[PDB]
Amino acid sequence: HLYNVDSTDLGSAVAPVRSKEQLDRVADSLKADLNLPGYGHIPYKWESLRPNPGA
Amino acid sequence: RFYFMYMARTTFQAVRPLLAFSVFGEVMKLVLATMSSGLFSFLFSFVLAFEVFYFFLQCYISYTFLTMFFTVLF
Ligand SMILES: CCCCCCCCCCCCCCCCCC(=O)OC[C@H](COP(=O)([O-])OCC(O)COP(=O)([O-])OC[C@@H](COC(=O)CCCCCCCCCCCCCCCCC)OC(=O)CCCCCCCCCCCCCCCCC)OC(=O)CCCCCCCCCCCCCCCCC
Ligand SMILES: CCCCCCCCCCCCCCCCCC(=O)OC[C@H](COP(=O)([O-])OCC[N+](C)(C)C)OC(=O)CCCCCCCCCCCCCCCCC
Repeated sequence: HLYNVDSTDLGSAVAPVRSKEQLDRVADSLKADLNLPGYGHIPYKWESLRPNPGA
Repeated sequence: RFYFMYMARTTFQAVRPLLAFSVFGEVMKLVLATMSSGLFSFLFSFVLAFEVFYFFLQCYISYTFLTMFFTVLF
């Protein structure tokens, strides 16, 4: 009752391990929670045979 | 009814080149307005040239049919 928590488990005692899958998971969850129509839209792209000029 | 048939045929043969020059031109203009890159433009130049040749072909056809339709014996 002294702490602002819903349960007694405050999480792991070690940081996560770098993982492409976990990153994608977190990003998808954030996108779903935001629900913003306009993410990923590209109004102008440098004209090139390469799909992503530069990056 | 023969007069109506004849006038229909004559008008179609007379407007054929106008169509080839106007509506296909509008299509080409749409393509020009939408295209930006260089490869597609290189490929579309040949379509434009083909439209030139097709217009001349339609004009020849119309000339033939019109000299057939405006030929009188007497
Ligand atoms: C007469 C002189 C000679 C004329 C010919 C010279 C041109 C030769 C090239 C021809 C090839 C063209 C390609 C056609 C396919 C479609 C692609 C395309 O065209 O897009 C390119 C570009 C548009 O690209 P974009 O829209 O951004 O889209 C995709 C990107 O282009 C591309 O996508 P990206 O961004 O991802 O690519 C990035 C990267 C990709 O490329 C690279 O990464 C590297 C490329 C370099 C390769 C180097 C060679 C490799 C050598 C290996 C061997 C080494 C050892 C051996 C050699 C040792 C050397 C000693 O960089 C490039 O893109 C390089 C493109 C270079 C464009 C050409 C530059 C020349 C402009 C015209 C100069 C005119 C001079 C005056 C003419 C005078 C006439 C009176 O458009 C043009 O380049 C137009 C070319 C027009 C040529 C005109 C020729 C003259 C005709 C005169 C007509 C009269 C009216 C003209 C008005 C003025 C009248 C006075
Ligand atoms: C029994 C009779 C039979 C009759 C048959 C009739 C069928 C053929 C009718 C087609 C007539 C089409 C001509 C009008 C379209 C061109 C308008 C024009 O001149 O634009 C201004 C042109 C182009 O101008 P421009 O594009 O440089 O810039 C100004 C253009 N304006 C003003 C429109 C903005 O003026 C010129 O300088 C042209 C000079 C070059 C010569 C071009 C003429 C040849 C191309 C047309 C041939 C069509 C006849 C083919 C017949 C084949 C028969 C075998």
